[PDB]
Amino acid sequence: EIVLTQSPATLSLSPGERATLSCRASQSVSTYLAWYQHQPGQAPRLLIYEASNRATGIPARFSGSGSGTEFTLTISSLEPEDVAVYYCQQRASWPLTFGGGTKVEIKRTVAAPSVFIFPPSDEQLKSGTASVVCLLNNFYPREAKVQWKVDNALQSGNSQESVTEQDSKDSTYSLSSTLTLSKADYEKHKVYACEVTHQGLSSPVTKSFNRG
Amino acid sequence: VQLLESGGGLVQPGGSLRLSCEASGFPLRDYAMSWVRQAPGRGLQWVSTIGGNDNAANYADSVKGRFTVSRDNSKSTIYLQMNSLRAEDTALYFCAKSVRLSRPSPFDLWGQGSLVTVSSASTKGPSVFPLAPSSKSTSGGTAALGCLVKDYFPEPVTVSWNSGALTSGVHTFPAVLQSSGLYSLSSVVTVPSSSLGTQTYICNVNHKPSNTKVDKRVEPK
Repeated sequence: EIVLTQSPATLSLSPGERATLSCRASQSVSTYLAWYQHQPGQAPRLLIYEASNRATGIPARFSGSGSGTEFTLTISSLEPEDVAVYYCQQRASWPLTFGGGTKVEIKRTVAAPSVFIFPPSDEQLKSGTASVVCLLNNFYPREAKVQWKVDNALQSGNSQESVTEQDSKDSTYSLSSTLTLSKADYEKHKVYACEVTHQGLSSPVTKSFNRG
Repeated sequence: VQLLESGGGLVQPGGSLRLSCEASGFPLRDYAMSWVRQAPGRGLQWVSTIGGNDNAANYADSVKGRFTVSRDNSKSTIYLQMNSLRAEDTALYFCAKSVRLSRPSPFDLWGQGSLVTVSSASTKGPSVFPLAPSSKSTSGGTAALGCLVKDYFPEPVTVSWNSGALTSGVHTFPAVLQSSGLYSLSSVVTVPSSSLGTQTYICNVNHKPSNTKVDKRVEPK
């Protein structure tokens, strides 16, 4: 097969900046090279074909260049909606192949999380399990430390996090941390607290409730 | 123009499954049609292409002899009939239309994707629990609420709020795989605290592998 290698694997730049994405082929593909955008959970979208031709309806900030074994996709001035993985693809030979993608992240200004804590519902407790949820809403950058304390004891090994994809209009993230305990363990303790450390906060923030 | 895919879901290893892709708004007979898949956490992989006649088919080496691509121009539909499936075949499968008949790409229109999960584990529908907003003298001007969608297999689950009338401020989190082998996710939304006594909030949860449809009202207290 003709192997397509993309670089960099990840690129983080602010709105308004110029982005240059590279695709290298293991042997010549002439100009038989296209570029696709894939935004989270939407269908892929053709951007460029025949190495340099902009597809219908694509904004003018997208352009492509190159031939042979070296190609570039340029976004002349990034917009928040450009958050996506970008792929090159050759049609010079079967099998058709794609590069491994370049993930473009939009580097916005620091935004602190809005933190909320949710007790388990009475309905769930009937089942014998208790889920406690801490939400960090609409923040940037992605890195955040979330610590659970039960009656002021730090918890380890009994929580799982999930993080949304970057928002296509405001470029923030949201994050959930779910602490899972036995009903019997939950009913033994009183104070449940989620402590959040983030670059947008001058000091860590804690949200708490008392069972009852 | 649209490509509408159908056929995804859970299938046993060693089993067979057929995907279909129906064209609307353009004549299928005028274009080469392809299947491209994305395994979890990985990139895009071309699977097969069919040109204008059913005998003009090309395949990835790893599916030759196992998968057959075909077309029915009279029904404006393309098919991928798969056999002898393995875990490596678990993926989001896209159909993709070429700009022309005589060449397989560029791919100028793509379907939304159908998830094929190759596994021996049984289907299980989720339980839905409220994430209730705080409604006290002492809470803030913005309230957060949600639904916890726990213990289901396979993916996916979809969530809407108020039958789709509420979209702004909604975040539906990627699912996490639990130690139990079942998935769980939450969907949250922020709203004005002044609205909590006035406005009903209902999360609409659908898990098609289990024919589960749940509307859960989320209220303070």
